[PDB]
Amino acid sequence: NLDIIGKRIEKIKQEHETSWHYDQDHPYKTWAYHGSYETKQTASSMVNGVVRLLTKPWDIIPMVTQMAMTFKEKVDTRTQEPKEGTKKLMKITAEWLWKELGKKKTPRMCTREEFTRKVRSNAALGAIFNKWKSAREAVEDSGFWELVDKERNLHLEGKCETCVYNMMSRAIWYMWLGARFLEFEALGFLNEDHWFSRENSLSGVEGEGLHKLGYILRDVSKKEGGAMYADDTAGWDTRITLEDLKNEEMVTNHMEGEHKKLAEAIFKLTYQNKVVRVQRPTTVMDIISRRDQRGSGQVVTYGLNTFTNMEAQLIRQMEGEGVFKSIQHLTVTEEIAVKNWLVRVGRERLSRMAISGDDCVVKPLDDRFASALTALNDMGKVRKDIQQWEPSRGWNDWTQVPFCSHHFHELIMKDGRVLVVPCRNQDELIGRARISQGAGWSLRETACLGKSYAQMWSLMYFHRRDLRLAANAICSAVPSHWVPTSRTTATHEWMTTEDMLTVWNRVWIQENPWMEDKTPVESWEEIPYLGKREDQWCGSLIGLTSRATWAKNIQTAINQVRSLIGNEEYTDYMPSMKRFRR
Ligand SMILES: CC(C)N1CCN(C(=O)c2cccs2)CC1
Ligand SMILES: [Zn+2]
Ligand SMILES: [Zn+2]
Repeated sequence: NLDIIGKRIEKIKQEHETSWHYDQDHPYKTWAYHGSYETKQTASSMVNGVVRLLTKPWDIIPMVTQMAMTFKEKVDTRTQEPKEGTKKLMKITAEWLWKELGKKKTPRMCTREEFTRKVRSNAALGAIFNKWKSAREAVEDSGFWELVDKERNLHLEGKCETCVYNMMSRAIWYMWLGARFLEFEALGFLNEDHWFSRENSLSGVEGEGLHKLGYILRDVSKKEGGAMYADDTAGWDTRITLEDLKNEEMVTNHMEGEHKKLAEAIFKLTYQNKVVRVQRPTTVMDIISRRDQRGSGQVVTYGLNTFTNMEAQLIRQMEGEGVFKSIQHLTVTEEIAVKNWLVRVGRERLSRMAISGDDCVVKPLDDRFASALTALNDMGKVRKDIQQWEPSRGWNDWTQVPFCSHHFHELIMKDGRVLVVPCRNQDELIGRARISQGAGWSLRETACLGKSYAQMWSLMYFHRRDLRLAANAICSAVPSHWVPTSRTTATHEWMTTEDMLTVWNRVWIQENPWMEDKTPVESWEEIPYLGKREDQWCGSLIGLTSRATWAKNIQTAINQVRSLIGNEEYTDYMPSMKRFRR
């Protein structure tokens, strides 16, 4: 408690000495409350006019139009201390998992230089506005780095002054850039050096890409075993226990010198003790604390989520195989059994899973996994939308399994080669492309974001008739040489001015380890679609009058957008499709 957070608390109290008040009508039960002070402020979602003008039939589909309009009772919940047997299973598994992840990797500090280049090419390192305008500016001013230095020497003493969270099934905890640097310095290696790559972690998919995920699920399906299980957790970040945060901190056991102490301080002072400021309309800024739950940068959150999910799913697999009998208490011979299971089959059991942060697919040895619920419930990883003790409903066909908001189709090319393609409800794809984030967008920037969506569709969703047509229309309506843009940056091969057929060939043929025959595709007409009925099942408008008029008259929509943008160099991409090729 207050010895570790007090300094952070004391500092904030004094910047607002003409405001501090210990409110007695504060809503917090599970968060420790400290005080309040005076503020007054709030960013909603704008429509992309380039995409909307070129998707007119969807103007009357509520699933699309409703996406552009507009539970904090979950962050104010408490997770119970796991039983002693559960805690022993987690500590043993965590120790073993960090060793396996560390066998072919070296922990190392990330640098000012690496951090500087990141901010100058835009990731989403959730920072704040205020002393400097953007992150871009703060990074060149050596004053900033003196601020960073002061804090860094404080962390080496085992104390913290400025590492405070700012709140805003989505609650996002922004920190000041300096605190984000110190997090990146100590823990950025997990992401930067690909600790959760499939090659290194066996369960992970970090850096894999939406064109690989389907092939990976199909490889899991080839394993002997039962159904494929894909149970979502109800609010994963809110169910991270102090026991989880301590098993995550054991990565420091693999570190040395300065790095080890710097990483130790992030875990001790910012993760296992937290200070947060929250808006409240009744507008006072509330200063609250708690030890548990997930609040890190979104990128470190991804890696530690993947780690703890890998651990939880190996333990659920142990329970199904009867490796331990009760969570209440692990016997001595049960520890040697768990240890020997990990040594003997640990890597094989990791290869049975695909895990992306809080999202998982598991193909266990058999269906006893379905009713192996005691450790999973006791770790606080309670399944979403099923009763606590009801057995999991698994999937018999890898093509129906949900993963990373997608399902995957097996699609045979006219030449016999096999594509495993990503897919989701087409209303969701069109509805997202029609939305832009933030304000001050020029017409050119709006057009370049439309082009980014269009190129993603050509590359990932070419097999959907409506998206290949709309992608070609958007790429025809935006000047040929204008560069696709985005304000936050799965591998993004569509972010390029290269010809999309050349990128398709590189991604689906040349670089595709599941494709033996490397014969390049010479035209878009070689590249197949889903069956017509499968396309409709996944949300296609083919066979509607609205869609037929849209397709037939597409050049008129293209010309509307070209007239708005003005006299620029445009390419006609519609003759890449059979029906427009005269
Ligand atoms: C059974 C149902 C899915 N329909 C089959 C016939 N049909 C077409 O042939 C096409 C029209 C426009 C492009 S393809 C529309 C869809
Ligand atoms: Zn700090
Ligand atoms: Zn589909």
